[PDB]
Amino acid sequence: LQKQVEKVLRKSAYKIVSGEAESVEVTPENLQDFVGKPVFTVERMYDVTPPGVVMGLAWTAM
Amino acid sequence: VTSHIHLHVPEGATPKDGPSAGCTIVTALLSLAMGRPVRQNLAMTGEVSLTGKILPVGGIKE
Repeated sequence: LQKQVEKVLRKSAYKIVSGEAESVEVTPENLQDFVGKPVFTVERMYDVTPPGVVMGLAWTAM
Repeated sequence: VTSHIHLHVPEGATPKDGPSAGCTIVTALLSLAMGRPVRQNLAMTGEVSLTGKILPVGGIKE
């Protein structure tokens, strides 16, 4: 999240200097052209679990 | 089900991107099961999930 917000702020600064826009009022419609399209679209692997597959919670290193 | 098989996967791929070849392997075996050559001029990459779902992979541009 820090990386993405930094990217958006960097592009806002570039547009303020180069684009000459006085200020950036970021909205989701605008967001698409700053960060691009969303990498994550589906929350889980399986929206519906077929037979023999079950989701389980794991406590990993991170 | 009953045939000892040897497969050669050329090296060069970084291990993190190695599972992206898994999908390929599947069809390869399927072809060798029915002797139908894979359609020419076809590329394919992806990670199999033991049930059929294909996971995203990196290095799509390269």
